Amino acid sequence: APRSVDWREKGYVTPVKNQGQCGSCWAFSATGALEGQMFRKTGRLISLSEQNLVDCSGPQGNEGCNGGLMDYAFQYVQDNGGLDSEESYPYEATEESCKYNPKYSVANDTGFVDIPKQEKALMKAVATVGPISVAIDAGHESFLFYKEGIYFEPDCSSEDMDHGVLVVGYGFESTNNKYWLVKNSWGEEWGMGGYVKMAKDRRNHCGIASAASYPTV
Ligand SMILES: *C(=[N-])c1nc(N2CCOCC2)nc(N(Cc2cnccn2)C2CCCC2)n1
Repeated sequence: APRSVDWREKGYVTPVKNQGQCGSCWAFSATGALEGQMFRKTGRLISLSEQNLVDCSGPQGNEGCNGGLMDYAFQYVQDNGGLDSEESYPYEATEESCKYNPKYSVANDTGFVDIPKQEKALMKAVATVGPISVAIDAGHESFLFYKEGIYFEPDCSSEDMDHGVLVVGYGFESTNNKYWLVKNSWGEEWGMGGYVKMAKDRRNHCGIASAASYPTV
């Protein structure tokens, strides 16, 4: 694994999105991972529809704005045989009837990989695959009102995750304090342009390696 990685610079990552007042972070984490994998497959970066996932992936166990999981989203795309573009199926921030139309499918997957629950394994995955879906303990106001710098919350749990986000890289700063570069779905005004630097190799801080996965294509 290289000492740092940033898949934004290689064209794998769409702009930061905003889930609004809906428990759909899992859909944004899953679309971000599949956007990366489709880009590596095809060389085309196409924003994918979280609304398609929120409306349609109930059979796989998702609950719309009442939560869900990225692996359930990857399973839906496999079962469905496709996923629409964000342009064809824009985000509404409420669960509505399923409107998937295969004519506008721009992505597919063949299942998913669950990464071993270790930050070394996560680093190898990020370096060899692309952006990776992860779950973190985001349930402290220090995270809600994060602005900049390496996020380190002594009270964070490595087992009690409550938010899904996307690891787009890792690196270190000199101020060797290491971090994961994490894309959130709270809009560009949160954090650093919508990103957070999460402490890396600090005893699986906030559980970032505990439920990491990505779709196969
Ligand atoms: C992301 N917006 C989000 N939202 C929720 N909820 C809780 C259910 O009501 C809606 C808001 N949950 C999650 N979860 C799933 C979760 C949360 N806490 C306990 C167990 N699962 C995250 C999705 C990836 C793993 C955690 N996210």
